[PDB]
Amino acid sequence: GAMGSMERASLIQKAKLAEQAERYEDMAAFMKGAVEKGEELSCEERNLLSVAYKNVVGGQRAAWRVLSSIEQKSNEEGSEEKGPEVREYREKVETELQGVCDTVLGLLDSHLIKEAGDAESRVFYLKMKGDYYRYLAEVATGDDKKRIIDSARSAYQEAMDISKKEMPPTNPIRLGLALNFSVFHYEIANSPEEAISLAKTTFDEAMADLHTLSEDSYKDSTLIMQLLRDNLTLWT
Amino acid sequence: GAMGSMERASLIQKAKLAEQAERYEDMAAFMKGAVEKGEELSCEERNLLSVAYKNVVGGQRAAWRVLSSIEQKSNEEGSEEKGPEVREYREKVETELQGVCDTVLGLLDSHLIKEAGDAESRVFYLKMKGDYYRYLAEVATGDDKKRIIDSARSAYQEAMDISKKEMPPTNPIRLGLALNFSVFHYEIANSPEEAISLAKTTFDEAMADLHTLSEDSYKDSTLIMQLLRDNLTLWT
Amino acid sequence: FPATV
Amino acid sequence: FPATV
Ligand SMILES: *CC(=O)Nc1ccc(-c2nc3ccccn3c2Nc2c(C)cccc2C)c(F)c1
Ligand SMILES: *CC(=O)Nc1ccc(-c2nc3ccccn3c2Nc2c(C)cccc2C)c(F)c1
Ligand SMILES: [Ca+2]
Ligand SMILES: [Ca+2]
Ligand SMILES: [Ca+2]
Ligand SMILES: [Ca+2]
Ligand SMILES: [Ca+2]
Ligand SMILES: [Ca+2]
Ligand SMILES: [Ca+2]
Ligand SMILES: [Ca+2]
Ligand SMILES: [Cl-]
Ligand SMILES: [Cl-]
Repeated sequence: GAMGSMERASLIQKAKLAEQAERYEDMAAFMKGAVEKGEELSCEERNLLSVAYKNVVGGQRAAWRVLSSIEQKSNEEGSEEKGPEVREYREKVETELQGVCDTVLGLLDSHLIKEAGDAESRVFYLKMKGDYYRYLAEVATGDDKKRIIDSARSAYQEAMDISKKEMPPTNPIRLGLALNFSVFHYEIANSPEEAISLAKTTFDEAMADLHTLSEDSYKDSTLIMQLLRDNLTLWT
Repeated sequence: GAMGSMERASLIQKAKLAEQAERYEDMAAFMKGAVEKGEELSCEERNLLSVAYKNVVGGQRAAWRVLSSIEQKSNEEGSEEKGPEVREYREKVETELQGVCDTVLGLLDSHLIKEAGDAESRVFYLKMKGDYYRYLAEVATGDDKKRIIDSARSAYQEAMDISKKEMPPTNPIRLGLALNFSVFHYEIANSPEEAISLAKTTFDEAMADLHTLSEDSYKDSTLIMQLLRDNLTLWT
Repeated sequence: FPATV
Repeated sequence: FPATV
């Protein structure tokens, strides 16, 4: 595409610059270009890809929620009619969000997942697949909502199966996957008990493995464990 | 342009929604469309226009400064050669910033300023003209830098002349104009003594007129006076 | 909203 | 940086 003429290494360098400048749309465009070179991504490069799109879609999600709340209030009793503009603008933001999700899912399907054979890379990408279907599910209201939800569930479940077989219970990717799949259960699948059980079991199994870790690995694992605890506190 | 098919009132409504959602690029596009309808802007509408572009260009300026600092460090003794990428990306951001400034200046010239006859509207627009030439001056390094600086100075000076004749010394537009022109003197024109004198005289003349104001007007004027004081404290 | 990474 | 509005 537009980045076809730029060297892979230059795209990665500029993605790092864009991150420092908080230019996340640029960062995402650079990393899309890097993926489209066709080579596998290193750990650091996978992280850059995820950070860029997380920030872009995160801003879209926040805006969508603001607009959805205004729209909901406009449809209450006693609310004065203000015309189609709120719905139109919410739809505009929604369409842009769906476009970003489709772009990410397209990169994963063409061809990051199929060339990812190591457990750490495959789990990382399948977690992303689950996350971006989850974001599609957050805004879905039509006849494909069930299929969108099932796509998220399926991706998360494959990731979980691999992580449990191939990674230690303190591995940060495994922990972050479990954190997010637990949120999927609570917020998307209407399964709060499953969400709570998963967060608790994940936390406890990680706790029991901390003794094996260096100071630095301990810091990383305990940070994510605290996020599991925070959600458990919110939910109980 | 792209907003040519949307009603003026709908563009204004959506600009307000975009502000609430912190979608400032959208806000600016809506307000550009509203200006291009050809009718004069109300006070509230002028404020929406200014807020939208201030936020867009403000983010560009912050990013430019980050990138410029990295570039400066790359040209120090003992710095390892990293190729053209830092310069290229700084140039990309710079070009986008200049484009936004040119868009704003274009709206002012076609035809907001020429149809603005009331002192409050004319001063508001001329202050904007000064500000966006100032932003162009911040990144200018070539043979037109002097002319860019003089364009900012000329716009600010016309605004000051009108404000002193037609507005009270506590008027928020007059105060904000003086605040910004003082910063122009300090940061762009290499005239720190002029900057300090202007901030001090503005503050003191406002202080002496506060007795004439309502509680609400007092709050507004004193807020801006505090910004003048903050700059004086930074500079002395 | 709950925490995700 | 100094304050502007
Ligand atoms: C290649 C690799 O191992 N990548 C990786 C990426 C991100 C993290 C990570 N560390 C922390 C600390 C605190 C909060 C969040 N967080 C991370 N985010 C993250 C996690 C935990 C799992 C999956 C994906 C991401 C982006 C790593 F530890 C390791
Ligand atoms: C139509 C009109 O009078 N508009 C107007 C717009 C903005 C302000 C304003 N109030 C405050 C309070 C605190 C800080 C900044 N600030 C404002 N910004 C501003 C000023 C002071 C001058 C010119 C342009 C702007 C955006 C007004 F008081 C009135
Ligand atoms: Ca190459
Ligand atoms: Ca309407
Ligand atoms: Ca839709
Ligand atoms: Ca129960
Ligand atoms: Ca009309
Ligand atoms: Ca290089
Ligand atoms: Ca340039
Ligand atoms: Ca002196
Ligand atoms: Cl719209
Ligand atoms: Cl570039």
